[PDB]
Amino acid sequence: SELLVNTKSGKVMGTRVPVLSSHISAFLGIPFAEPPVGNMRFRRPEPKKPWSGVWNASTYPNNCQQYVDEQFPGFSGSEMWNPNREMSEDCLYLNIWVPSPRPKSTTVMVWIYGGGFYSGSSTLDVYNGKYLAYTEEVVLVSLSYRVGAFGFLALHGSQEAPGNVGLLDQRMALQWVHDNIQFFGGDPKTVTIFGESAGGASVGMHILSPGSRDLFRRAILQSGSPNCPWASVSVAEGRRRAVELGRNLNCNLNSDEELIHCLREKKPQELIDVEWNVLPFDSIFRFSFVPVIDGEFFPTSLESMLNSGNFKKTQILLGVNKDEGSFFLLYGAPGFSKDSESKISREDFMSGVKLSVPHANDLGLDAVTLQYTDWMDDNNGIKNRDGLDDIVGDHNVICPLMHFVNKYTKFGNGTYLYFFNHRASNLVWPEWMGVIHGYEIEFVFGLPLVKELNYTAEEEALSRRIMHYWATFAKTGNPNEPHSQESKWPLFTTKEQKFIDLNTEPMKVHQRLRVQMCVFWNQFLPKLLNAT
Amino acid sequence: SELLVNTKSGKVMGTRVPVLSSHISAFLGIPFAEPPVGNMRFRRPEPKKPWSGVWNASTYPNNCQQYVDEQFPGFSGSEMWNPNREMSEDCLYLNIWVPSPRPKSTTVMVWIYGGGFYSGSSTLDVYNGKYLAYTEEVVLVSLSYRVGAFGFLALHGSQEAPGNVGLLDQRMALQWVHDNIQFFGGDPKTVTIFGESAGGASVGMHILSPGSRDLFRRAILQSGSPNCPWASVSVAEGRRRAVELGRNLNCNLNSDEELIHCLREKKPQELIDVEWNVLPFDSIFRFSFVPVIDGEFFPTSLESMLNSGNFKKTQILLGVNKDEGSFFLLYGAPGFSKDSESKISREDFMSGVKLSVPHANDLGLDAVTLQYTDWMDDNNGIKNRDGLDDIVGDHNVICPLMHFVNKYTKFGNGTYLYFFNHRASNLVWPEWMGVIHGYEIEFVFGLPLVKELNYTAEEEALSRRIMHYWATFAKTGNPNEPHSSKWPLFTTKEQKFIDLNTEPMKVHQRLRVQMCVFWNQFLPKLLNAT
Ligand SMILES: COc1cc(CNC(=O)Cc2cn(CCNc3c4ccccc4nc4cc(Cl)ccc34)nn2)ccc1O
Ligand SMILES: COc1cc(CNC(=O)Cc2cn(CCNc3c4ccccc4nc4cc(Cl)ccc34)nn2)ccc1O
Ligand SMILES: *[C@@H]1O[C@H](CO)[C@@H](O)[C@H](O)[C@H]1NC(C)=O
Ligand SMILES: *[C@@H]1O[C@H](CO)[C@@H](O)[C@H](O)[C@H]1NC(C)=O
Ligand SMILES: *[C@@H]1O[C@H](CO)[C@@H](O)[C@H](O)[C@H]1NC(C)=O
Ligand SMILES: *[C@@H]1O[C@H](CO)[C@@H](O)[C@H](O)[C@H]1NC(C)=O
Ligand SMILES: *[C@@H]1O[C@H](CO)[C@@H](O)[C@H](O)[C@H]1NC(C)=O
Ligand SMILES: *[C@@H]1O[C@H](CO)[C@@H](O)[C@H](O)[C@H]1NC(C)=O
Ligand SMILES: [Cl-]
Ligand SMILES: [Cl-]
Ligand SMILES: [Cl-]
Ligand SMILES: [Cl-]
Ligand SMILES: [Cl-]
Repeated sequence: SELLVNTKSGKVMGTRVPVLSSHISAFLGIPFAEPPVGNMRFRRPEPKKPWSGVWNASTYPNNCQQYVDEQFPGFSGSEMWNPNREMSEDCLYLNIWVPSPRPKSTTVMVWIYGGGFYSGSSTLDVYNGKYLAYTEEVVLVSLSYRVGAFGFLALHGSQEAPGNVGLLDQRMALQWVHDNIQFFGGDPKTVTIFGESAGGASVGMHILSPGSRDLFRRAILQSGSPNCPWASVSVAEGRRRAVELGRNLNCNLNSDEELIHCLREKKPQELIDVEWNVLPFDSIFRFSFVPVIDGEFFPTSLESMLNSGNFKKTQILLGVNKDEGSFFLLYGAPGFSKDSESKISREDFMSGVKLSVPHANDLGLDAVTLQYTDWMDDNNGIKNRDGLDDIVGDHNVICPLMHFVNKYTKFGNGTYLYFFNHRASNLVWPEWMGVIHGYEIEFVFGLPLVKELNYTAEEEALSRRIMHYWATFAKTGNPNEPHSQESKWPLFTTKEQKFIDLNTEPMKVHQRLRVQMCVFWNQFLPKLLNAT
Repeated sequence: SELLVNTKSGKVMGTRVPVLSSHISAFLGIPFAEPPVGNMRFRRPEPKKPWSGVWNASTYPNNCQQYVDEQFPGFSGSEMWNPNREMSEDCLYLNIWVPSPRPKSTTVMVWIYGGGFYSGSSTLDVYNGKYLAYTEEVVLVSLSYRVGAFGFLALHGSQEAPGNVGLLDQRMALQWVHDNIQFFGGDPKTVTIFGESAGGASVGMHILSPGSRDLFRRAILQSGSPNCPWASVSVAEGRRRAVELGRNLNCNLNSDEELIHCLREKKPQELIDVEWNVLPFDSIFRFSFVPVIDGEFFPTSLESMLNSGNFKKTQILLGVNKDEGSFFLLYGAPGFSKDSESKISREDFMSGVKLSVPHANDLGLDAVTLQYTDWMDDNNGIKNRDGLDDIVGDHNVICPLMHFVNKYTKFGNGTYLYFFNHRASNLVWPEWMGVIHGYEIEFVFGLPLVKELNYTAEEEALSRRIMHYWATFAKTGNPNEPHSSKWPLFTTKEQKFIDLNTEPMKVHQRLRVQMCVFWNQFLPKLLNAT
């Protein structure tokens, strides 16, 4: 039976799903861990105990408990990122799309969703794996992991709330794929992990973490890298935020045990309602409960691991979007609105700079301002708007990724870098937001192939070449088919630093992605902030 | 009669000189101070005592004692700035060119030479006042002042070597003009002082100093301003350099009196031979003996005077050249040569910014480097060279002047700002040096009007335009003649300036505003913080 699969934890029964006038098999909502509920809240995950009978894997699972965005009620542009299933702490499930007929031993791709480590679901429409699995003949897995305080409350020293347990959730799903994907026609020796934003940082963190390295072959990182300023905190700061969470909930704070015991008695929504109150500053692109540099999942500082070559040496493919910052300014900074051009006054520019670089002293804010201000034309609201957009995306996404790219390439086995800069013809968000954080995902997952969604024919072709780059890289470590007639995406090298644009035009090769601003963010500003 | 003038100090006899197929009167080498020689070395100047008989004013005077540039022997481009008369400590003289026939009561312009406060002569070819006096019908005076240690050795608290005596030489010549120019056909109520480089800084210093302000009407500043980083030192640093000069010469250092007595025994060239040894850093565009912020000539810090409005409120006309830095790199920085395009390696670029900003810490040098480096093309030797050129000129001339112009305009009565960016067609220096520090002077003084010097016809028209702007401003406080395109007032809000070149005038705003925010606001804050 094509839909009946016996795994090491028991039998599962999938469902036959239509795709683009054909069909493939889907195994939805397979458990990979014990429910992390009750006295297991904040604890490392435990493997799912084997079950008798047949697991009905015909429907999507629950989503993990998380903040729900109600900024634009009814608006598809925001609501499509919210949970579309019931939320529950019982949420550690994965989904598998398998070509039909079942392949013998084919390439596997495992998707890790983003969402700032505080939101995200495996079940969103834009993460539907059926188009990529069918078009490129890959076995596509999407995992899940605890987000927010449930996944990343860190009281270092405690074994009840150690921190990083959402990362351990991801690892346990990777271990399940390693142990079971052969029963679905996948090769556990050819697993590519890919993810976007926090999922892209996560992918980088598994490259670094010794306990993860042997559970995958190579990696794709989209608009995120492990060294991003929002993607981790120190053990001291994670302790600070966890204690502040208890303080917001009238918890006994005398010891880790009773603080944890207090927090385990609260309903999930009680923690979520105060989650944002524990941040140290008014800020944008900052999130309360994130991975912690603990000495276990990460043996030393990320920078020292990067400098020494202490990471998995393989092939990577990674990149960024042109306007990573716009969504964060819309939600968090003065003068921005989705129903206007959002021309930014000089006063609102100054406010946004402080929100964008909250850890900076006054000298550091001056440096950022001078670097991004045209003093011949300082009251230009369009230049002010775009300058802030660039500040947010450069500081938080692009320049951290370029730092990772350059350190990794010194030891890795092949780097391919992209710059996604296509604005979708059917975008529901205003034109000033440009090429938004997250809006390459629908191209990676082949949604433009669905004629009902009203993408252009050029956008379908773009989606198809991106899916084929991604999958060919997954299968071989090279996005290019050698001996093909197509334009070749060149290796990124330390010396020449090449990358391509991804858009609907013929390929352009460039060098030194945003090198000028990234010298500022990666070398000058940190030296300034460390001055005294 | 026309050439025989009785002044308050005695009779002077000038000479009839040819100018452009005509003639005017020249009175050369008139003394305005007692010779500051012997025990008067380093002291404030004293008025020249009256003489009987007729002072022969037919010949240029001696030049003050100074370092002589021998980098390019026989090269006219460097030797034209060196002394062209015998050097002597007996050098406090001035020169006057008077239209013929003698006007009744006309506008006076007084030239103050530059040269880093360590060199300069009133007698150079490019300062010949006859073309400007004749063409614009003004009385043209050039003064002189002691340079180097002789003018600016500063041992504050001593009255024997107090500092700033070179500035007091300038003021005494202005006092002499105030008292006597009426006998030469000049109006002492309509005196414009103007100078370039250190002379431009000097002009600004006389605007600030209460003891100078009543001795002139208006001012012109060319490629220099009083707040320039090279233009003054603190009394502590001045004292340190004076003590180090004595140390270099095996002087007794126990007391001011003993040090000064030692330094007064040395021959002039003995002091000049060690002058540069007292600088605290390897550097370019830094000079050993310069004005001191003493509490007397300058009542408080320059910045506080500028902020409070404690200065002379009048009209000013001022500006800069496109490539102020190139001359200093040629003489002082690795990789530059007069005989090549001087493409600058990355290594020599780093050495250059260190020499250019000697007071900066490592973080400050990084900031300057980031501000001027194209990291898409960092091994471009042309971009590295031009970046270093901009650094030197922006830091040392352009941005200090813009800080001055913005502060002055808040209280003053009229500001006119120019940007001189014409490369002379007969320039003797290589192309990479561009529009060099000092090379607007020949246009201000009308040398393009001289056929044998082989300027183009367009360059003669430019010089005539510049001479008329300068003199009309001197006469009225406004460079424009009330009838025709206008040079607009620089205002705090609109910040307009004009280019000066052979092309029709264009108005711009915010001269090098991006780099001057860096030099005037961010870098000072960075260095004060780190
Ligand atoms: C600043 O401090 C505080 C902050 C808050 C509240 N902040 C906020 O909600 C910011 C926010 C976060 N998301 C997450 C929604 N999904 C996503 C995306 C998810 C994953 C990956 C890419 C995504 N790309 C999106 C692009 C657009 Cl265009 C819209 C939504 C996107 N939506 N908005 C409350 C209180 C505070 O004190
Ligand atoms: C910090 O200490 C140091 C500082 C420096 C940096 N100062 C120096 O270059 C000064 C200098 C002066 N002359 C001889 C002066 N004639 C002049 C000028 C005179 C007055 C006004 C403008 C002049 N425009 C000239 C242009 C050219 Cl092209 C050639 C000579 C010019 N030659 N050099 C170098 C080394 C150091 O150690
Ligand atoms: C599995 O669940 C699906 C979805 O409701 C249902 O249609 C199907 O009958 C179930 N299979 C069983 C009960 O064997
Ligand atoms: C990857 O490693 C193999 C094995 O040593 C080597 O032959 C190849 O050159 C490497 N490729 C890159 C791009 O480093
Ligand atoms: C897609 O375009 C069709 C044809 O114009 C239109 O009827 C439909 O409403 C569009 N669908 C969406 C989801 O925009
Ligand atoms: C003034 O000096 C010049 C040369 O030094 C001389 O020719 C002239 O006759 C002198 N005038 C006198 C001595 O009256
Ligand atoms: C100069 O001062 C006069 C007299 O007070 C005044 O009328 C005029 O506005 C001033 N001009 C400028 C440019 O400030
Ligand atoms: C000026 O031009 C004349 C005439 O062509 C020429 O003889 C002379 O050499 C030139 N002078 C200089 C100083 O170049
Ligand atoms: Cl479909
Ligand atoms: Cl390489
Ligand atoms: Cl002549
Ligand atoms: Cl040039
Ligand atoms: Cl004004």
